[PDB]
Amino acid sequence: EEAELAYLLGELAYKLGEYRIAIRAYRIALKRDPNNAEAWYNLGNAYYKQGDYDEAIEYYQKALELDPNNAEAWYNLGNAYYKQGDYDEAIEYYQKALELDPNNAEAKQNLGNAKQKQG
Amino acid sequence: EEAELAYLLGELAYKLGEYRIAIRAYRIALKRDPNNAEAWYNLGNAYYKQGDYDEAIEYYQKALELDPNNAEAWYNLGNAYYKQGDYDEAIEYYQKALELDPNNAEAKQNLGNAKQK
Amino acid sequence: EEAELAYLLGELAYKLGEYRIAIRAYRIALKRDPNNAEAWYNLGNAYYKQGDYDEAIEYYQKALELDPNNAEAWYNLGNAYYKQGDYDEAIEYYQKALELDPNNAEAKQNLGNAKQKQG
Repeated sequence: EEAELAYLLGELAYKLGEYRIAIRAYRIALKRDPNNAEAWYNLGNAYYKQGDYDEAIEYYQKALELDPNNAEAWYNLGNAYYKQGDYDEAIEYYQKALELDPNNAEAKQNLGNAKQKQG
Repeated sequence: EEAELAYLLGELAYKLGEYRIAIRAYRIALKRDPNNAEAWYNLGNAYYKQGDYDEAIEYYQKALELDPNNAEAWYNLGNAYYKQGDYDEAIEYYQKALELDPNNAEAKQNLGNAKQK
Repeated sequence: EEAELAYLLGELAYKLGEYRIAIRAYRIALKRDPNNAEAWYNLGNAYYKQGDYDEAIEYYQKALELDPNNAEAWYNLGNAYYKQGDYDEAIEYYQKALELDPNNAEAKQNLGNAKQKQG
């Protein structure tokens, strides 16, 4: 229904790089369905893509409280910490991402980058 | 009104090559308005664009039950059969398309291709 | 809520050059929220982009009754009259546009074009 339409609009907007429109659409989705883990996750991505890492972190966290079994969320949480030079936290979350999804090449590369920093 | 929004979102998604999103949106439109022939037709196109010809066929057929006088639907039904090498069926539907719309070149070209196979 | 969704869809469609979809979406938005000046304005732009200048004019006019302090709207109203050869009206609205936004060099150029077309 309308929340699903809002969600689809946000995804479409996101995929086309219209992050402000994605955010406004995901907000409508979340107003209607506040416990939608995937909407929080995607709102997080939209903020991430705009360089707003603190907001991304907050919404990734919210998504993971609702659904901790989202490997990609753990991974992006890692990235957002990495981009702020919080290498400890990035390492913790990349590792959690890999515990859930050992095949995430990207998380493995970034884990390695983060481990090499820190020092 | 919600059905129209769903439909517009599906068209937008389709036009931009986001077929999965188009399908999900058109399904919401059809849930609200199951007699919308153009939504069935477009759902068909979205599946066609993804290479899922059997599904495309099913939805083209549904669209044509609702609007049998719609030459473009007959034409796309033809194409979907053609892409699966069902040349007999493609010929029947291209011909039906042309019986309704003697112009539209494309169905005429494809009819010729199919007949040659 | 539905009005906002319709509006977001219209914006998204507009930004991507899908003007027919934008028009249909903005119509739904305005049906739900007829006092949205920015929706009237954008419906106007969508019709303008399609070459439907009489419709553009109608919706610009509506937008400006609701928000007269929108300089860019006065300017586009001017353009739409210009494209139909209503040079008097184009001149009046370009002038109004400049009274509100003296830095609109485009409106100044077009004002000059219109003044020339009419002798």
